[PDB]
Amino acid sequence: EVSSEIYQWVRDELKRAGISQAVFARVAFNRTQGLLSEILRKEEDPKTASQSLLVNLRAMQNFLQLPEAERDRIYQDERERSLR
DNA sequence: GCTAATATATGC
DNA sequence: GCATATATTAGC
Repeated sequence: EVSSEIYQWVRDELKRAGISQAVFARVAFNRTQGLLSEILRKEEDPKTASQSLLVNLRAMQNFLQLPEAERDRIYQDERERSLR
């Protein structure tokens, strides 16, 4: 259900949109920066990923399927709250 | 499994 | 140097 390229997709998205891990972790799968940093460092194959990790990856995958304009609008608003 | 704190790294 | 972002990891 989760693509083996999810990690590559997240990295490309962060660079594309120019956003922090904090913002993406919050809007994409409702978690914090450190958790995403670790998730990205380990790059655990979805095929052997734990239930909690799959939940997180699936949420990310789903978010990425949203229109680019909508993802960007979502990031812009979260960044404002984050700055606060 | 995670969040929150914090040592380091970044971009201006 | 200031304001943020990322890597680590102690404490729930």
